[PDB]
Amino acid sequence: EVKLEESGGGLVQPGGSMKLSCATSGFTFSDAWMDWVRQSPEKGLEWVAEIRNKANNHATYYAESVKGRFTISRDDSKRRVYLQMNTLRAEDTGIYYCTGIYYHYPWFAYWGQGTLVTVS
Amino acid sequence: DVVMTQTPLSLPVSLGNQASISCRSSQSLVHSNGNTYLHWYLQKPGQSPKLLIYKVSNRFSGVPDRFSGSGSGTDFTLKISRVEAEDLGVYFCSQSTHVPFTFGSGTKLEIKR
Repeated sequence: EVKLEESGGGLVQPGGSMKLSCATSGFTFSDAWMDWVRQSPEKGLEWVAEIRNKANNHATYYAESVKGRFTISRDDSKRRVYLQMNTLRAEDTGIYYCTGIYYHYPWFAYWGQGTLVTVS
Repeated sequence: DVVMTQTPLSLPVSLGNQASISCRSSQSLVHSNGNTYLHWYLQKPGQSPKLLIYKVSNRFSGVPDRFSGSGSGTDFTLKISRVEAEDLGVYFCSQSTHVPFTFGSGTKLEIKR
């Protein structure tokens, strides 16, 4: 069974910072490209960040709107992925999901429950 | 990025009716491998989007045959036959042919009397 679970969401002040975590199991994490997607009340569902596997230099990619403020990272031995958010904006309010590329489907087939980030 | 649009935003029906959702992309969703990566998710209140139909027409685990997906290129349709209460929610189409993956704005399937 593929399992993903986000944590770390909450109420934060504009300009503030917040770190989200995602615990995973049930697929080969070393191969996986991992992702954060948010459901913002302004844009709806939108991809935020991607981190490639070790064999592709753990390379990171970001939506233009968060590039420079957000950092996506991974721990392969823990099989976790993280999103450090800095200089948070009203725009960033929303439900944050971790997902990625694994199992038999090369798209976001399995998502976590989502964690709510509210920028006051 | 590829823009995905759904018609309508809100889709009121009667229980037992057929409902059909339109999903259009700003770009062909045919990948270079010749396959089309247009998917549908269903989301219930307070929950995550759950994969419903993948690659136009394939039913995900546990999804009943009342759900049928069709279409090609830039124009796609989800047909929900004989709507039941368990089908209510917000349906999203999404493309994963092109990077970044993008999502339609959603369609709320709801009962009106």
